[PDB]
Amino acid sequence: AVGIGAVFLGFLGAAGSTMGAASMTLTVQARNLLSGTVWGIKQLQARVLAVERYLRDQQLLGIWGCSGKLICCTNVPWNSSWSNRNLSEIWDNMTWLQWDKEISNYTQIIYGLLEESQNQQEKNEQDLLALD
Amino acid sequence: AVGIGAVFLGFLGAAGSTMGAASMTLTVQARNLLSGTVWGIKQLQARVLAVERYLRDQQLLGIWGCSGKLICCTNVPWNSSWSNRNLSEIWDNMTWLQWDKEISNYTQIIYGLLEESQNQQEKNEQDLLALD
Amino acid sequence: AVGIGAVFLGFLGAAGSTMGAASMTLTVQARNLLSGTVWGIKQLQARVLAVERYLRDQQLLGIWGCSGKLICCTNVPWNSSWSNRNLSEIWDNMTWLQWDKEISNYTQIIYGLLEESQNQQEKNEQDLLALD
Amino acid sequence: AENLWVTVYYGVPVWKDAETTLFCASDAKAYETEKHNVWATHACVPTDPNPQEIHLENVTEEFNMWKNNMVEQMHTDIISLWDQSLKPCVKLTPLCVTLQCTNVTNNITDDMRGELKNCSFNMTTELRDKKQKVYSLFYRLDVVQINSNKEYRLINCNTSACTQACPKVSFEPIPIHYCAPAGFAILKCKDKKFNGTGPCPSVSTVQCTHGIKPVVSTQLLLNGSLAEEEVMIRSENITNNAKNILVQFNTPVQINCTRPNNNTRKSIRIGPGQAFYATGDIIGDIRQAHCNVSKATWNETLGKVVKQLRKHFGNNTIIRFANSSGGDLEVTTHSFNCGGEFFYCNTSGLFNSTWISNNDSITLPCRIKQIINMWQRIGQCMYAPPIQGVIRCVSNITGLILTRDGGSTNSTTETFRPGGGDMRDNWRSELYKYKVVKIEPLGVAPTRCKRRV
Amino acid sequence: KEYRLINCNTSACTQACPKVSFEPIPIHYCAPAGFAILKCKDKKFNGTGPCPS
Amino acid sequence: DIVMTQSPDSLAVSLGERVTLNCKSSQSLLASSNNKNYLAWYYQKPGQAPKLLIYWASTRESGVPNRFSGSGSGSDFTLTISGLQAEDVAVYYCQQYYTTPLTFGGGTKVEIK
Amino acid sequence: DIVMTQSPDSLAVSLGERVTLNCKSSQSLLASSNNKNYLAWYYQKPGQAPKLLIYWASTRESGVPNRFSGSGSGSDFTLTISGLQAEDVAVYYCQQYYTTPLTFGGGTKVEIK
Ligand SMILES: *[C@@H]1O[C@H](CO)[C@@H](O[C@@H]2O[C@H](CO)[C@@H](O[C@@H]3O[C@H](CO[C@H]4O[C@H](CO)[C@@H](O)[C@H](O)[C@@H]4O)[C@@H](O)[C@H](O[C@H]4O[C@H](CO)[C@@H](O)[C@H](O)[C@@H]4O)[C@@H]3O)[C@H](O)[C@H]2NC(C)=O)[C@H](O)[C@H]1NC(C)=O
Ligand SMILES: *[C@@H]1O[C@H](CO)[C@@H](O[C@@H]2O[C@H](CO)[C@@H](O[C@@H]3O[C@H](CO)[C@@H](O)[C@H](O[C@H]4O[C@H](CO)[C@@H](O)[C@H](O)[C@@H]4O)[C@@H]3O)[C@H](O)[C@H]2NC(C)=O)[C@H](O)[C@H]1NC(C)=O
Ligand SMILES: *[C@@H]1O[C@H](CO)[C@@H](O[C@@H]2O[C@H](CO)[C@@H](O[C@@H]3O[C@H](CO)[C@@H](O)[C@H](O)[C@@H]3O)[C@H](O)[C@H]2NC(C)=O)[C@H](O)[C@H]1NC(C)=O
Ligand SMILES: *[C@@H]1O[C@H](CO)[C@@H](O[C@@H]2O[C@H](CO)[C@@H](O)[C@H](O)[C@H]2NC(C)=O)[C@H](O)[C@H]1NC(C)=O
Ligand SMILES: *[C@@H]1O[C@H](CO)[C@@H](O[C@@H]2O[C@H](CO)[C@@H](O)[C@H](O)[C@H]2NC(C)=O)[C@H](O)[C@H]1NC(C)=O
Ligand SMILES: *[C@@H]1O[C@H](CO)[C@@H](O[C@@H]2O[C@H](CO)[C@@H](O)[C@H](O)[C@H]2NC(C)=O)[C@H](O)[C@H]1NC(C)=O
Ligand SMILES: *[C@@H]1O[C@H](CO)[C@@H](O[C@@H]2O[C@H](CO)[C@@H](O)[C@H](O)[C@H]2NC(C)=O)[C@H](O)[C@H]1NC(C)=O
Ligand SMILES: *[C@@H]1O[C@H](CO)[C@@H](O[C@@H]2O[C@H](CO)[C@@H](O)[C@H](O)[C@H]2NC(C)=O)[C@H](O)[C@H]1NC(C)=O
Ligand SMILES: *[C@@H]1O[C@H](CO)[C@@H](O[C@@H]2O[C@H](CO)[C@@H](O)[C@H](O)[C@H]2NC(C)=O)[C@H](O)[C@H]1NC(C)=O
Ligand SMILES: *[C@@H]1O[C@H](CO)[C@@H](O[C@@H]2O[C@H](CO)[C@@H](O)[C@H](O)[C@H]2NC(C)=O)[C@H](O)[C@H]1NC(C)=O
Ligand SMILES: *[C@@H]1O[C@H](CO)[C@@H](O[C@@H]2O[C@H](CO)[C@@H](O)[C@H](O)[C@H]2NC(C)=O)[C@H](O)[C@H]1NC(C)=O
Ligand SMILES: *[C@@H]1O[C@H](CO)[C@@H](O)[C@H](O)[C@H]1NC(C)=O
Ligand SMILES: *[C@@H]1O[C@H](CO)[C@@H](O)[C@H](O)[C@H]1NC(C)=O
Ligand SMILES: *[C@@H]1O[C@H](CO)[C@@H](O)[C@H](O)[C@H]1NC(C)=O
Ligand SMILES: *[C@@H]1O[C@H](CO)[C@@H](O)[C@H](O)[C@H]1NC(C)=O
Ligand SMILES: *[C@@H]1O[C@H](CO)[C@@H](O)[C@H](O)[C@H]1NC(C)=O
Ligand SMILES: *[C@@H]1O[C@H](CO)[C@@H](O)[C@H](O)[C@H]1NC(C)=O
Ligand SMILES: *[C@@H]1O[C@H](CO)[C@@H](O)[C@H](O)[C@H]1NC(C)=O
Repeated sequence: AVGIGAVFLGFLGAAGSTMGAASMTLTVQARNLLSGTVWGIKQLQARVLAVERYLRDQQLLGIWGCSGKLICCTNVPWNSSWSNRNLSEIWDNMTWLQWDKEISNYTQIIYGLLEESQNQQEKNEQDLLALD
Repeated sequence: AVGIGAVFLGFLGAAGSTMGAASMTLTVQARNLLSGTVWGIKQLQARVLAVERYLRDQQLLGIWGCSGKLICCTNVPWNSSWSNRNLSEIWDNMTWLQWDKEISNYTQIIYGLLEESQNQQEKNEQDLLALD
Repeated sequence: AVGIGAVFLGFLGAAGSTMGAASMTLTVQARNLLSGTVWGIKQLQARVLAVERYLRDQQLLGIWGCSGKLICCTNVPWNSSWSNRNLSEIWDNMTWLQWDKEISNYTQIIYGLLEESQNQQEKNEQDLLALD
Repeated sequence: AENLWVTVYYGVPVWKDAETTLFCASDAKAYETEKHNVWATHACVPTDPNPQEIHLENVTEEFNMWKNNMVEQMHTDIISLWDQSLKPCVKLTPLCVTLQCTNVTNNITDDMRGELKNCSFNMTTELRDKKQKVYSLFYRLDVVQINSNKEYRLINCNTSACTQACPKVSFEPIPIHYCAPAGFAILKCKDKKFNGTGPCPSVSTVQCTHGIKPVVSTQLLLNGSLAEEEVMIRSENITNNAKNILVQFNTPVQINCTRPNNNTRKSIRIGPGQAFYATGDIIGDIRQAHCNVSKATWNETLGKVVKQLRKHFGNNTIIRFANSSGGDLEVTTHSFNCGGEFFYCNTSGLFNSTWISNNDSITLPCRIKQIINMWQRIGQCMYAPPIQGVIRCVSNITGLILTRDGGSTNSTTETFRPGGGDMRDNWRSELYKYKVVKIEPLGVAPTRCKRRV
Repeated sequence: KEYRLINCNTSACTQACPKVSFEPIPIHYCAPAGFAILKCKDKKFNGTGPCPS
Repeated sequence: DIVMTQSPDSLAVSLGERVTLNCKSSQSLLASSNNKNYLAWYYQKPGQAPKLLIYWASTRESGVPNRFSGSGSGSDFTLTISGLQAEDVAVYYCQQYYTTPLTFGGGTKVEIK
Repeated sequence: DIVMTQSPDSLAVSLGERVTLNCKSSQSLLASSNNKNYLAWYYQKPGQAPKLLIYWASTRESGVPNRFSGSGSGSDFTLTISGLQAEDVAVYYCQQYYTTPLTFGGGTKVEIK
């Protein structure tokens, strides 16, 4: 879902667009997330906070299936007790600012399941290599 | 080899368990390795030492086969002059604190072989794509 | 194209060798790129500049196909308006210091095509998983 | 197959020219000393002497010492590091006072002048009630008469309170290694006949620089780096007369320099924990500080530098050497520091030559100052304490800093004056080899393979 | 009978500010990332040799 | 470049007892990446092609018995003999193979006194 | 180790009205990774094997009705009853399961006054 258009398509440009349309511009927010006598200390701790946050997010990705995919799929199924709404009414109706609030309570339940499924898939892969 | 249990299973919890049992909890030590008028300099250099050590370890992984697997297999065989002991008497007998001492002398012989095998596999992959 | 030789084969050793021969030693420059009352501020900002540059380069890799390959191939074809020269007269004739100048003007035209092809391949992969 | 496919490679050896902040380093024996008896002993990282270098084959980079960076960095860092070793020291606020000065006890000759004044003054004691009367010995160059009675004052009583150089810290040179951070490299030119401008055919990468002893000398740069086989003259543009010519010659010229006066350091209590180290007695003869060079080897090295100067000026050129045209004290007479003592030595015996296109020793007299105005700051002078005993030191004249006069109206000759000027000409004679580059990975190149989906 | 202070010949003596107090407050020495701190819970441990707990 | 300087010029001893020899380098040859060091101790007979004795600055070659020991790291290096033989009394050499140009030592000619 | 201290020793009240009980910990049991907290509130009858009431320091067990509430995070924790029954008047317990050794509370014996 990308077409020909000459406008800049910049950082947080599609924050209000629906989340089926902001997904076609995710490398922009990924790009503009890292590079940007006493005050050098303040600037320096701001820069190390930036690189620490980037490393924490890349570590959360890396212990899951995707390390540099930027769109990755996994093997845990969507529990319908979490959001109990249709597939057609998320990708064409709501935004990420509005979808963030609706699963913020069910966040950190999902991440443990992601790590659990990735550890189980790693040990299944190790056993499948080991039986050969 | 994971079961149902409600205890916290925290950082360095299985340091004394056998290395076939501490391998089922490796995302914990991977997680708790990065995030944690003059003293800001000391805190700041401690934080950049932490992120520098994390980047050095991720770079040692990345020039090998696994970049975000956290369990990876490779194509160099175990030279039996290194440890000369059975497979059954490592994963059920010893710990990583005790296995660290037994191959600390043969360390840095292994890492060059890992880089050599990964560079040879990269050039074999490039030639196999190139002949097609 | 690697053989038996006992010399150190160090950092920037093959900078003047042809680029078909400096490609067999790329883990050396990848390795020696990260680790190396007022002056602690200068040392500290130099270190965070080093890790920021390393993260920017790894982010440019990661939004493309290769995240830890160190030699990766992609799906955009070489436009012959860029360099208009034979394949035999680059890998056996010129160096990277000399090839850097010849496509420095056509740089940043190529990187957008790399991100475009990687985003298109990610959405094609997502649709191919989705139809199954 | 004629369609190529692009591939990006990481770890590609290729650099651009860049400007970064190198960091200081010292040798392990220089790291061995402690407690700031020299400058900044624990601030810098320890490293090896002659740090590790590897040679790069089939490479050619153009260098320029004149538009080079990191001589600016070394100049700024040595100025700031000179300033930072003075904040614990003692300010001479209570010593700006009326000095009742008489002549030193000596056989006075009415034609010549005594270079020492015996000055008595009121000094505040450690108690804020009582003051004492104490005398000292100063030089003519450090006191001026304010307007029968003969009362003087210091020359810097109307510009600054003068920070005493602490006698704990020494001013000897210890070699700095300028090390590059990660991602940057340093290239050294191993070429013999390389004038610091244009392409160097033989470079080598190195992590840190070789040892640079910080010497402070206006004319006749001392303990420098010798040339390989012949004298090399180096300038940004020869025909410009406002550019200095840096002359580096092969075998060094041994110079001896001495103050033969045996002095007595005497402590005076200013206040609580405040001590002023003054001159007490002159034990023995009142003699003049001087220097010696060898007559024969100086004539030899002048013949060598005329032989090398005739390459840029034609063969039938008469080369003559005359002394400095004028200026302040430390731009006309060659300054140095012989162990915590600042000498100003007359070079009129050296540059007194003419050269046609066909066991002795030069004595040259010196003056000594106790208060100095290094780098010509607006409000920062420096008292330097006297030191005990006869002071002698041996050094190597390594090169010269020459300046051609504004030759016009059919100049049959071309004359050369010595001149110190900026300190950076002293610093460009050591970082003329090196440059700093930014190593940039992620090259990109075509090859005949498409990624298998 | 005139006196002086004993430190009149060594230093100007900095007055302790009456605003700031000198009471002890407990410090916790925390380790940065990548480092850990081990505590010995053994009873009969003289601070030398192997701690079993 | 890298200057390799052997500290004695000759060593004329008796046979049976041990000796020791040294080679100093103008540059630290210890490779920080491999953590292993770069000396080739060679042995040249009169009128013969030389052979290796010590590689990786410590390890003896195959065909060389246990009576040699390359020792030391960093910048200063030591070849220690344990027992002198009549087959051994000819010229030793130290070589850096860390960079180009490959420079050798001066050559300490050990003979019998 | 970790000391688990219940603040009252007993609580003899009438039946029908609510009560509240507290358990303090010598160490903050809030797991920073999971953002969830580690208390087991148990209930032991006279002469009976105990049963769970509150897990994850807040959540009631199945088979337990809506009249209980485990509450509080950090280091100090509160079991609040809403309505007392005759089936409820026996000993409560607080347990940390954050580390080894697993230590319990003192046991607040609630009976009828
Ligand atoms: C060009 O390069 C030369 C070669 O290095 C320099 O010459 C050296 O200069 C330094 C400082 O000017 C000299 O150091 C001083 O030497 C005095 C003479 O004592 C020497 O001899 C005794 C006995 O053999 C030794 O124990 C001693 O270490 C010296 O080698 C000493 O009196 C000085 O020591 C006093 O001051 C220091 C300051 O910290 C204290 O630590 C001492 O305890 C003592 O109080 C001082 O050591 C050095 O001797 C010179 N070497 C030579 C060979 O002459 C030139 O100075 C340099 N040119 C310029 C312009 O810098
Ligand atoms: C650096 O050193 C040089 C020499 O080492 C030094 O040059 C000399 O300076 C003095 C004055 O500064 C010059 O003047 C002399 O001063 C006395 C003082 O009474 C005069 O009497 C001298 O005259 C004699 O010589 C005349 C010519 O021979 C006779 O006609 C006369 O009757 C007297 O006999 C003389 O003028 C001195 O000439 C120079 N030396 C030379 C060789 O020119 C220089 O000053 C020093 N630099 C600094 C900054 O001080
Ligand atoms: C370079 O060498 C020349 C030649 O020796 C120097 O010129 C000389 O300079 C001195 C001053 O230093 C002149 O001395 C005069 O002394 C009388 C004494 O009363 C004084 O009144 C004068 O005002 C002057 O100071 C001397 O006449 C002069 N000689 C000549 C021939 O010009 C010159 O100073 C030297 N330059 C340096 C930087 O040393
Ligand atoms: C400098 O001047 C002082 C006087 O202010 C001289 O000190 C006196 O010298 C005479 C002669 O021996 C003694 O009798 C006095 O007792 C001294 N007085 C003091 C206070 O010391 C001193 O000798 C002079 N020094 C020089 C080098 O000229
Ligand atoms: C003490 O110093 C004064 C200077 O402050 C001397 O006075 C003049 O000194 C110069 C050179 O030393 C002579 O050329 C003058 O002739 C001196 N002036 C007079 C009026 O004679 C003085 O000579 C010095 N000596 C004494 C004993 O006072
Ligand atoms: C040191 O202090 C004394 C006293 O304050 C000064 O002596 C005075 O000098 C003036 C001018 O000659 C006289 O009118 C006073 O009578 C003097 N007072 C005393 C007590 O002698 C003296 O000038 C100061 N300086 C020196 C170098 O001694
Ligand atoms: C330093 O050497 C360089 C050569 O490496 C000289 O530069 C060339 O000079 C010639 C004239 O003699 C010019 O035609 C070239 O264009 C110059 N090349 C460059 C790259 O500048 C230079 O003149 C020498 N400088 C001095 C002071 O001797
Ligand atoms: C400088 O003067 C001092 C006097 O203060 C000389 O030191 C004396 O030297 C003699 C023998 O040389 C000894 O007997 C004395 O005990 C020394 N006295 C002190 C106080 O040290 C010193 O020798 C002189 N220096 C020179 C170079 O002549
Ligand atoms: C400068 O001083 C050195 C001493 O440091 C002199 O060298 C000495 O020269 C004499 C002969 O005059 C020899 O006997 C000594 O053996 C030498 N000593 C050393 C250490 O070299 C040198 O001659 C002096 N040069 C001048 C021009 O005065
Ligand atoms: C001045 O340069 C000479 C060389 O011309 C230096 O003399 C050498 O010094 C080193 C150690 O400092 C010795 O290993 C050499 O044997 C010396 N060579 C000669 C020919 O003397 C001298 O050290 C330098 N410095 C001074 C103050 O003279
Ligand atoms: C502290 O206890 C240790 C044991 O944990 C003692 O160390 C041993 O002492 C015996 C002699 O009594 C030696 O034979 C062992 O080799 C020691 N072991 C070690 C590891 O040091 C130690 O002596 C005790 N120290 C004190 C001061 O009581
Ligand atoms: C999360 O908890 C809050 C507070 O109890 C509740 O209002 C909200 O509905 C919960 N989230 C969802 C998605 O139900
Ligand atoms: C490594 O070297 C030490 C010292 O020589 C030796 O004691 C040890 O046994 C060696 N390691 C192994 C695994 O043999
Ligand atoms: C890039 O632009 C410069 C300036 O217009 C031009 O000289 C150069 O040839 C261009 N690059 C290529 C590869 O043509
Ligand atoms: C200080 O006094 C000297 C001597 O009179 C004079 O030359 C100088 O100009 C004065 N400086 C100032 C800043 O007044
Ligand atoms: C000067 O003469 C030399 C002979 O030694 C020669 O090499 C050089 O080219 C000549 N220069 C000129 C300008 O004639
Ligand atoms: C110049 O040299 C001559 C002779 O060598 C000498 O007499 C004269 O004093 C010198 N000039 C100066 C200013 O020293
Ligand atoms: C200061 O004075 C006291 C009392 O006379 C004396 O004991 C002490 O040594 C003196 N200290 C100094 C540094 O003179």
